[PDB]
Amino acid sequence: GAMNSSNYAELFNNDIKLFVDDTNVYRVTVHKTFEGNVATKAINGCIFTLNPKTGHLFLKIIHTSVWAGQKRLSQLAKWKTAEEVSALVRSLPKEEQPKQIIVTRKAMLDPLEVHMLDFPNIAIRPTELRLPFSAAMSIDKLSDVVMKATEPQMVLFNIYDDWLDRISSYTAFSRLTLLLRALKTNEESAKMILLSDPTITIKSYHLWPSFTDEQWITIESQMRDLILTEYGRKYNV
Amino acid sequence: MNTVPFTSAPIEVTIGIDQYSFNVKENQPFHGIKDIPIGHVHVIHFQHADNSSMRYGYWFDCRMGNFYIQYDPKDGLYKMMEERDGAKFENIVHNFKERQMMVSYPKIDEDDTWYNLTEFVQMDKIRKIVRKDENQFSYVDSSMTTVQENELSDPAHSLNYTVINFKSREAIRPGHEMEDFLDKSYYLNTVMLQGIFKNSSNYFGELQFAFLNAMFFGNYGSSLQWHAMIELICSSATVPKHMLDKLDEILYYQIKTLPEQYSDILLNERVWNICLYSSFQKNSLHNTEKIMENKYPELL
Ligand SMILES: CCOC(=O)N(C)c1ccc(N)cc1
Repeated sequence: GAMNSSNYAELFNNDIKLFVDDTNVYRVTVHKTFEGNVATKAINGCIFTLNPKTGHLFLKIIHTSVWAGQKRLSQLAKWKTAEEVSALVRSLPKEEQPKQIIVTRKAMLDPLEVHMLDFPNIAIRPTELRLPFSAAMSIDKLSDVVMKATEPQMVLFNIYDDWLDRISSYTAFSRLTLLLRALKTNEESAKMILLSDPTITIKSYHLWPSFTDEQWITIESQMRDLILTEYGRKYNV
Repeated sequence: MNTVPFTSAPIEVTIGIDQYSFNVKENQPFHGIKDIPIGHVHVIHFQHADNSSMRYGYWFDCRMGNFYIQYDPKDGLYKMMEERDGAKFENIVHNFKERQMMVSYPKIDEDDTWYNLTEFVQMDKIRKIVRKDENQFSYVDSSMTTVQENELSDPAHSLNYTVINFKSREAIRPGHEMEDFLDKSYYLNTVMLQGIFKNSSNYFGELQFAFLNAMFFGNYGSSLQWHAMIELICSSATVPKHMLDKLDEILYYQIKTLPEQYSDILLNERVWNICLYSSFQKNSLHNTEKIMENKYPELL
């Protein structure tokens, strides 16, 4: 059923599973028109589909042309997401297909279930985890590929860079969710923490800086401090 | 008019005949029901006084044979049987009528209730939902499960209603997922009406039979089927106007007949609120909406 803190180690067992986050599929700016009404302008979005054990990220870029002349876009976006996840599963070899797809928002359950009727043995599950995957577009190289896209595109990333050479997938997922939560909570400060030291760089083939083990401990502590600082600011604590 | 004689009434029992009911005492001189209107199916049903969990009955059409009731002390129930000897049957009925040992089917002349509840119900269609081909009448009880209930256990004793499942490949055309899930018209008109039922009359017949089984026997699966067949229509953007108008009449008379005190066990809040206020057909069921709001405003 639902995925929560009790069964958290299940994320890192050997059953292939994917998280699907649709928050960034349909993205708009809201603005006034010449006549003083309000209108939206869509901007490119993306589906965030992640294997939490391996770090493999299937980033389907959603180009604004898919909304042209369509109605009820927030509803359509869920179904487009489900359509694209279904198409990804069908494109994968059988031995790579997931056994479970965990959606971060419960409104994705019916669209994905309906698109996956042909796969009765793939479980479609919600989660009680509050996962900060909306902040994916705060990762500069992901935001760049999404905003530069001129057409629908799928781009493959490993969101853990090379961390699994040194740490477990449990720990890598914990590091990722801490980084994304920090970027969600105070993006400017989080990015300052990550890039403050010029001598630590991001490899061409990576998303995050090349921190040593001890530097990651420092960075992780600074991110926890940021989150706690912002909590105190928010709630006057 | 036709007659269902009883050999005897050895156990105290509440007997239903269609929407009517009456109590018979243990070993009372009761020998059946006369003046049953020809032209309709009927249902004769039972709830034992000493054991309210015994809820069962028989659907029958007096045009199809001569039927009587006899209590079986081994199986502990009133059984319907057919009498093939016509003159024997007539002779039995006449004796019981002359001695005034029968209750009269108490139909008011102004009263179309039973026709309105069974307009589309045919005995031949009942015998396909309830499979026991050696009898011309059909036994139903409180606990019988449906084919769909059995997929989610004795198959011979099941209610073979048409399976309706909105998240099934039958309901959803590949490539039309959003369309078919948000607008059930394909599933209603092509799959169900053109494909399985062949016409709206058979669809309404099954809907009406499900309602009656749920109400008269407290059958849960029947209640589920009735609601699913309502929701399939209401959740379709494209429905023939004659079907919408007829559904409004069908549902009005069902809501009118429902005991006021059984609304918590016979009406699904989600389905009715969705059908009356959110669905494509939210403005198409004027008579049903008016009786629901005046009779069961709590549910809504
Ligand atoms: C015996 C009275 O109950 C009913 O008449 N119905 C249809 C019903 C309602 C709910 C359940 N679970 C089972 C049966």
